[PDB]
Amino acid sequence: GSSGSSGLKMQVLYEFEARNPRELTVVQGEKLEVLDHSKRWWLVKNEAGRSGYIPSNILEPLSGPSSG
Repeated sequence: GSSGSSGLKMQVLYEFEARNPRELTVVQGEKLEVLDHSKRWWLVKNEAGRSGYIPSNILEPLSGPSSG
């Protein structure tokens, strides 16, 4: 893991709580990186290095000054 390939990044619109070893707890207003956005549930990771499943419903397209 190092500054390289630029995949996809998303933020948390609503805080969610995990209830399994596969899911990860996330808060609102947080910046996370997407890994697997294929299945109904998307997989993200945190700074700590932990990756868990989360509902894409709480994921928004981190807007930016990028032209368009």
